[PDB]
Amino acid sequence: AKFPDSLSVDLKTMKDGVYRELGLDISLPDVMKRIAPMLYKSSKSRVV
Amino acid sequence: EVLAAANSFAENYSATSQDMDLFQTLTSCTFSKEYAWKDFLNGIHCDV
Repeated sequence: AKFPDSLSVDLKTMKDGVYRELGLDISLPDVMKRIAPMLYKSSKSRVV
Repeated sequence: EVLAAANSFAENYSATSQDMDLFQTLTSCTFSKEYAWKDFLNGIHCDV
């Protein structure tokens, strides 16, 4: 991590924000394990 | 005034998982054996 101390706060924000937009909670392992993390910013950095 | 208050409350309402569960509780089946009249009437056909 880069800012280790804020990790717990970031986790709680992830828990509540996705809950706000969509009813599913990420505390359930099935969703957070793979289904939800698809919405992440990749680092491939395509050059066109 | 009731209509205006309803509009004001609904325009700034955020969905909640527990609220979704309670709305489904309203929508779900009943403790008494009920005949599904909605799909019966939707799927019925009458011929002269």
